[PDB]
Amino acid sequence: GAQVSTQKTGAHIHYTNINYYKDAASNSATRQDFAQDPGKFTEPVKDIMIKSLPALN
Amino acid sequence: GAQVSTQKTGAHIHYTNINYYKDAASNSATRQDFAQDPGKFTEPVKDIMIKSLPALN
Amino acid sequence: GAQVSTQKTGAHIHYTNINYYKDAASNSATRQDFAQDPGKFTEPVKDIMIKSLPALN
Amino acid sequence: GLPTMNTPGSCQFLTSDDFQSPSAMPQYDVTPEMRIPGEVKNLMEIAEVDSVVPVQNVGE
Amino acid sequence: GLPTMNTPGSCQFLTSDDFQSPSAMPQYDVTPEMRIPGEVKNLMEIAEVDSVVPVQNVGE
Amino acid sequence: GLPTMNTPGSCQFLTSDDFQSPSAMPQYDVTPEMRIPGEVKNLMEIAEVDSVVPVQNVGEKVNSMEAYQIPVRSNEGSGTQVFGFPLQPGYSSVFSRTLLGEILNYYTHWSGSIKLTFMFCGSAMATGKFLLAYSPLGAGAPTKRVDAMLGTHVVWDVGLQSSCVLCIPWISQTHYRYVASDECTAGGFITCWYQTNIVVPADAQSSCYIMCFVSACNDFSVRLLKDTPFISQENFF
Amino acid sequence: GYSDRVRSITLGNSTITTQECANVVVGYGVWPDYLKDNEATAEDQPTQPDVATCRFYTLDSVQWQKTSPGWWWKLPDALSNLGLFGQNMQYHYLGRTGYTIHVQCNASKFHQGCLLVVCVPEAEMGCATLDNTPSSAELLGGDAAKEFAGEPIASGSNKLVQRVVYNAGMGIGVGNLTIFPHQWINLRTNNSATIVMPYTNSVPMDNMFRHNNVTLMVIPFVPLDYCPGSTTYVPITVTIAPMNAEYNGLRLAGH
Amino acid sequence: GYSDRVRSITLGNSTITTQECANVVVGYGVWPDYLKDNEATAEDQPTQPDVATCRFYTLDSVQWQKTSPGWWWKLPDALSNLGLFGQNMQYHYLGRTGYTIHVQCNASKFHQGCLLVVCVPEAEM
Amino acid sequence: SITTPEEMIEKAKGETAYLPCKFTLSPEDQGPLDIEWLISQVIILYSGDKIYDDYYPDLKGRVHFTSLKSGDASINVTNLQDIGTYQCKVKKAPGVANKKIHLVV
Amino acid sequence: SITTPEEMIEKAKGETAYLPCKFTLSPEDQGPLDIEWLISQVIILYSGDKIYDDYYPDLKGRVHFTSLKSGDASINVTNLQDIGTYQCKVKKAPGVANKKIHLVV
Amino acid sequence: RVADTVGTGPTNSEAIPALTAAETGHTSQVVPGDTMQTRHVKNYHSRSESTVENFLCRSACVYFTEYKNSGSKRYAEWVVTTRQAAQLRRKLEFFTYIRFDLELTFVITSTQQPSTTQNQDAQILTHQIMYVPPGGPVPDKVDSYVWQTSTNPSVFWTEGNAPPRMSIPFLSIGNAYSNFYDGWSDFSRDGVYGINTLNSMGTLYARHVNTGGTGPIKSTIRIYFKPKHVKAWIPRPPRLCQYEKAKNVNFQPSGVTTTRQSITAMT
Amino acid sequence: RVADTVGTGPTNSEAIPALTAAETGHTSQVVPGDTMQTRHVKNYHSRSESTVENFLCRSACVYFTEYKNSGSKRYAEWVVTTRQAAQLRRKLEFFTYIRFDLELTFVITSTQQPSTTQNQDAQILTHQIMYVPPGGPVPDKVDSYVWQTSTNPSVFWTEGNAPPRMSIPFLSIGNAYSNFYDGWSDFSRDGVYGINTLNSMGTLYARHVNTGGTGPIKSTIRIYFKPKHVKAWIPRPPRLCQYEKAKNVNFQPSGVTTTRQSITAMT
Amino acid sequence: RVADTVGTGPTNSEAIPALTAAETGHTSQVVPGDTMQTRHVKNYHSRSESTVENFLCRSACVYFTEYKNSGSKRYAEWVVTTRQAAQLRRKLEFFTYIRFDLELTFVITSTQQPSTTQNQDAQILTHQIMYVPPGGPVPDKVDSYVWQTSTNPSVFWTEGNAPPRMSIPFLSIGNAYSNFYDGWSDFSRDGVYGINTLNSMGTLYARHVNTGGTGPIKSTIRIYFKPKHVKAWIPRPPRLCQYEKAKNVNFQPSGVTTTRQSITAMT
Repeated sequence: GAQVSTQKTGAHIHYTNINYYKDAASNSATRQDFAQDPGKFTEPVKDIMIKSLPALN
Repeated sequence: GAQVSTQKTGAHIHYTNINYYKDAASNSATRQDFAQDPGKFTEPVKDIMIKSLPALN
Repeated sequence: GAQVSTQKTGAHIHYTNINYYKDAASNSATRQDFAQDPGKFTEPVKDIMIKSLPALN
Repeated sequence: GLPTMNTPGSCQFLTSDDFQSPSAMPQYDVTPEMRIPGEVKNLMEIAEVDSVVPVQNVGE
Repeated sequence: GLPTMNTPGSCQFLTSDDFQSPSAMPQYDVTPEMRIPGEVKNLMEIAEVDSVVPVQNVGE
Repeated sequence: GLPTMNTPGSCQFLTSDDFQSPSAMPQYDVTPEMRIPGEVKNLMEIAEVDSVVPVQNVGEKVNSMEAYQIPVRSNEGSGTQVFGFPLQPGYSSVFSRTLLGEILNYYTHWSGSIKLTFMFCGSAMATGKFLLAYSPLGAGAPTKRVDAMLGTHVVWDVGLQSSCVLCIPWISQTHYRYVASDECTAGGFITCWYQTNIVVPADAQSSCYIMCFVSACNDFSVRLLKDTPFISQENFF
Repeated sequence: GYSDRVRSITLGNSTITTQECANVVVGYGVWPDYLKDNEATAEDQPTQPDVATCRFYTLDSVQWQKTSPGWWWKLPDALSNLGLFGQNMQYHYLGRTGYTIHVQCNASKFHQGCLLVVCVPEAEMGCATLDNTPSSAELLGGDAAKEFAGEPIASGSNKLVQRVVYNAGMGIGVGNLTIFPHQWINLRTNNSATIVMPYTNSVPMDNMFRHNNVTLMVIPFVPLDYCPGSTTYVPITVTIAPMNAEYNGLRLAGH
Repeated sequence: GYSDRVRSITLGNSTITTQECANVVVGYGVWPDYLKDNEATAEDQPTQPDVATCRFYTLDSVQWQKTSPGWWWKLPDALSNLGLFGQNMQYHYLGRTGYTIHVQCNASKFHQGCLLVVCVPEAEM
Repeated sequence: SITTPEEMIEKAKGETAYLPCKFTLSPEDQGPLDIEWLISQVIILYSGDKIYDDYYPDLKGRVHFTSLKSGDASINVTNLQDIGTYQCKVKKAPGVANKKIHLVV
Repeated sequence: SITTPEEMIEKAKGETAYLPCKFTLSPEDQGPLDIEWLISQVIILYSGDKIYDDYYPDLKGRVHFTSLKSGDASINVTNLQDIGTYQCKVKKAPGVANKKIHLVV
Repeated sequence: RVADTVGTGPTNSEAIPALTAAETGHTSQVVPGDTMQTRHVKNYHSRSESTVENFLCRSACVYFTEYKNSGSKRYAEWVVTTRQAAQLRRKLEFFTYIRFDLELTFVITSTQQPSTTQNQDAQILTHQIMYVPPGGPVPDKVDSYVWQTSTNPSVFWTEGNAPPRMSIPFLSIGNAYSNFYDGWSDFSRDGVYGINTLNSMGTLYARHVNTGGTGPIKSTIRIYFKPKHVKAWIPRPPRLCQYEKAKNVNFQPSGVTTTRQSITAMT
Repeated sequence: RVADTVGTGPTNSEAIPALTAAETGHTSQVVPGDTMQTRHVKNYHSRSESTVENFLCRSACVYFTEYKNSGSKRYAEWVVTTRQAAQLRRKLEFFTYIRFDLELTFVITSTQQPSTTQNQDAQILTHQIMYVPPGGPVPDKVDSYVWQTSTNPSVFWTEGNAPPRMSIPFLSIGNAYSNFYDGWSDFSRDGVYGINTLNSMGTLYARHVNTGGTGPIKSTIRIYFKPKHVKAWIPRPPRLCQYEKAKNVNFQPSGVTTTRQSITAMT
Repeated sequence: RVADTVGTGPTNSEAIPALTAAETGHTSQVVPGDTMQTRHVKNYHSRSESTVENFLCRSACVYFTEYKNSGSKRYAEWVVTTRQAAQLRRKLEFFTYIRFDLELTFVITSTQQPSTTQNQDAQILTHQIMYVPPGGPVPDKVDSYVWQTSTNPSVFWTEGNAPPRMSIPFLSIGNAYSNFYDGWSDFSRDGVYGINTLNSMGTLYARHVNTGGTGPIKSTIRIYFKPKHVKAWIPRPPRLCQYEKAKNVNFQPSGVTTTRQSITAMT
């Protein structure tokens, strides 16, 4: 029951991971999580402000 | 997810490689790369010079 | 990419071998080679000498 | 037993390695996660947010 | 890491074991073999060949 | 746990092993590669490129540009030897600091042909004929043009084309010769003679010079990497 | 009919013609081209004059005496003060450009000699005293010969660059230099030599004032020799033409 | 391009190169070849080295003074003492061989002269 | 790091001699800046953002920094007599560089 | 490496005795060439490309190299009286070979 | 695999392969058959060990420093740079630009220094190797807060274990490490000139985690660099003269080549 | 992977991207092309090492304590808390709430203390690290019944072995560790105020299983914390002033920023 | 598997299998049934342990040298050659030509040399084994630049670890190692004559990385050679007389065979 994922390589490869301990708190660090959403902190305004349009009409 | 490649043997065999670390900068040395092109340094002239034909006509 | 071969057992079983190093000069000793041909040293005469027939006619 | 040889670098400690390690307390039922407003997944999202710049950092 | 225990007999040297060991010089292009008359693959082939027997091994 | 026994050779350090090792800094975004003119993938491509050979390495001349020039002149005679050196691209001083020879000093076993390219840098009116000749190992170095005439030779003639190449063949009992000196694998002797005389018209120089280049043919191979004996060090810089 | 010797190179508004020439050496096999977007790193819109800068510039001629050891020109520094190539270099911060080096030295049939026209990337040179590095104006020359000296430069508390010709100032065999794109000027057959050099730097663009990527070295392997009665002053004139100039980061002039 | 003057002849293990040369004269129009069986008269199996003997031998240079009348070389006698061609000639009784004569004499543009390089069969003197 | 580490400055007696020790710091260098001047023994010291006369009898009140952490540590020795090798040792934990100046007259 | 390491050279008194120590070097041998001659104690030495008399009273000015690193280290002892075993020890770091010559009369 | 030779017989033609023009800069591509007669030999030889990767993949020590467990030099501080050594430096120089990953291996060796303290029963030594990235805080004493380790990559190795080996990914702001830099850091062209200006790879700190025992012990740490995944650009002639400094290419003028007896001598 | 730039030509329109209103609290999303001309550059750079997991996954020592094998301090007792150190504490504070698993690693180092007892031939030391969960029995002497180990998780490590490493799952009654707590434990609002009131993670005890030898030996144990599987909520400004205490956020007023020469100075 | 016997009954025929002619050089292929009556016995015996590979695959020490950590002999230099030992040398000689890969194993053993220095508390010894290929630079002192290791294959082994084992691929310019060479290196036929002229396999250097301690320690290194992937050609009679030298086949004349009482004696 081996999980195969791509290795972090340069720009312009696979590695095999098998979970030995059944606790699941012993799993290796989940580094490969490149997900972001700046809307929560940047641009938190209730009404959308198109950058091209004037801000305060 | 094991990669199987031929071993370096004599002239006139397989080995199994599994990438453990996910970083991909920890991979073993890529020795088996026998590719060459002498044109860049040897014979760098813009116009082809056929060896059999006279060089400076 | 594992190679499975019979183990040396008595008369009257399998073992698994995987080549780790890619050099191919690091492979375990090839002991299981039971091939022989005494003709090169024993019986090296150019013309066949049938044992039952007289040697020097 | 499986015949192995320990490569150089074994039995060492590295501050920047991700590996597995047996849990001291097995089968701990972690407290289920909830929704907290403003989860951060990348440091650069925080960098994008505005920050006042002390341009007049003169003297006192 | 994979949890292993070292069985007795580990970290020892045996004069009669066949195993693998990293090559000191990688990717050495060995000199290609040729045909040499009289390859021997088994010691018993040599035993089959005739050999004079010093039956009169008496004194001097 | 999986029961294992550690074979001999464990927990050791080898300078020539390829294996895996955890990265100190994980998930480092390397700087993307670009196109740089002239990528090299094999050392032998560099060996194939021409390199001037200091044939006149005599005395103090190794401390001047006179080391490369080989002197020729119009002398009242014929068969006079122009130069001569052993075929030891690794050990011979003539070849040692050339690009082919210095890269070879980083290895132990060599095999293949050599393209000795001789460029006549004399006047435009000078006409000289030369017997470039390579003698195979076995006998003493040729002392006269007639002795060298027998072995492999090219009668180079000077015209509109200047340079002529003497492609030294790979004659040897062993598939590979030692880069260092050895009686068993003596490479051979390479020499040049005057087929005729370098005749020149009046008001023109009679003392021309010849430059020699070295290169490896497309059948050149090296093996057994070793550290070079030319570099040296006392303490860290 | 056809003839290999004759060749005519036209660039910008100035072209050159060589009756006897050897085949052009195209760098490492890569003809210079503008920075592709797959590998760009400057977000500014680059200015590309393409005629104003890509033209044949003729530097100062130098005499080839029978005692002349050699000469070296830092290509970016050499053109720093000539025309718009110099002006735009002074203004813009980043600068990427290919080169079309062409060295002319014509002599009669009765002269003899041989030059090595080779362009060396990253010609880092060494000072006479081991501890300190050479100063600018000693290492660099503006439209100046920057001649090599055969004698080893005396080593004292100074910043004189080693001009030792048999080392080329880089502590390497001068004969082994051939690895770099090189064309020989053997007086007997070819009076001209042309090397088209691609932009060879580790970074997509670099400041030309900050660093000189390539340096044209002319090293006479065989000295000039002539019988009395022939012309005794045969010069070597170098015409370097930039190609595909691309400049970013417009700022106030200076350095 | 092409040029008639340049020519390169390779034989055995030794080749020659002439920048300026006139077209080769092929004897009487018959390129030399081995003895065909239609006209053989020796029943022994002939030895044919074909590399050991078929190679360019360079004889001794001679000075071309303004007073030099001429020179003559008996081709078989000339090579009698040079290499295997000489050794095999000394051993074997019968000998058949074609020839590839090549005479070199280079002079500057300001010299003048003219030689007649001619091979004469049966030069009974 | 220091510019022109080997230098020979000859100057006539009576006018101030300017001894430059300009230095450039690498990114790896993040340490307290210790600048010490030696003569052939300690003329001046710079530690903790302060300058020390160091009670040198031959050169007391005649030696001062011309400029500082900006990259200049030059000294204008005044009223020369002093002939010797002046060593300037700017100090950083990853690398410490020194410059030797021979002074004449 | 040395040719004929055991040798017995007998020569009459009055003429020079030629004692050969010709040696061949292996490819593995890349070391400073130290050639030392012993008698039964050091007659001559060759280190750093120079020859040493070694102040031997019995044989001073009568012993010299006939030839060198080329492979010859022979000695022509002149005006014999000297009877003993002459040992020539050419030295290389991987292997050092020695040759013993018995001299008579 | 290397190319093989092709058979050839006697030839007589206008075409000349030998006569060429080296002025063009094209090295003649002449095979042995062009100037002689040759047989068809199948060459099975392979240019496998001459590959750039195989050429520079050997582990090679760059610098060894020694730190005592008690005294003035409690910890060792070495700026990372391959220029300190000679063999590896010369190997890398062959290429003007080079792009390689690193596999640092540390060989640490202890030694009981001569002293007079009695009852010297030292416990097993423990060592720490810390890599400070450029611009990072650097330790001043053996026990400063920097040694605690916040984010810098450090390895703790008890003595008697297999030598520590941490791989390093390519670390350069540019697109390739520049072996040679003909440029100044300052636009003005006044200041340091050379490779040192553009190459900063951080600093390495080695210390004793525990004093170890009553008696003084001196620990020698040797650092080994093995380039891997190497790509090299623009080959250059090898350094003929001996290196004199680590931060610059300055050299002492040396003879092009070792001399011989005469121009016809065979030694 | 990071977003790339898009080409733009000269523009002249009523629409203004630069002019905005920062009063709204929306940071303008202005790309470089908006206020100039820019080329189309494909940026292959990746925000991979700026991830929260990669940011805080480095092992970092939090506390080192030293226990002798003979004398007053036979065993070492440290309450678990990441606030004792500075670098890791500051890293974690960036987020008001944080939920991470732990991978504790212990680096233990012994030292023969100076003494006068002769024939000091100590056998290999054996150490025990015991985690007492909050409310659990705590040892008073080095040999109490608590050390026997009933259910608490303890690790026995003989010296010279690879350092012990036990992973800890998230341990908090709430749904996330609170880095900052603006509250009192007491409803009355009288008593301790701060992070200490809500964060109790147990106590750690380290002792010598065997005395080891005749001579006194002092054992230094260093505890390393590496957050893994980290999820962070509500980012907060980094701690500007130096920490003064472990149980509270109390600080000494410090200059907003290091000063420079003038408002136009470039240093 | 070995061939078996075939049954035979009484026979009376002109054909004679026994009577033969040994002058021809053909060893008669006579089975037991030819000269008697025999039963059909299935022989299950296998000639498996008589294989050339099994015959020469045993690890066998070739040479042991001893280097001290302080004194005249700081490092040990041994030219590689299987002729130094007797058992392995004799095993290999059985075949005129042989082509085998090597698996060198080093058994290193230290020893506290008797001395008078007190407080001898030496730290664990570290050793380095370096293989200099022929023509390579060779170390002169224990601390020369050669020991740093540029490209030569060297192994660093701390004492107490499993013995170092590096495999060596076939290393010969010819197509097979020549056990016997009836030839001179010099065409003139004057000089060294024998196996030494054609067999050069480099030199092996062993040294102490660290001095180890105050007291002198002598380190014995034993080198073990085990041929693998062996192919042998032209079998030859085994060496009857005892070896006297390593570089030559010179021998002392010895009796064909140990004598017995009389030609009819049974002892």
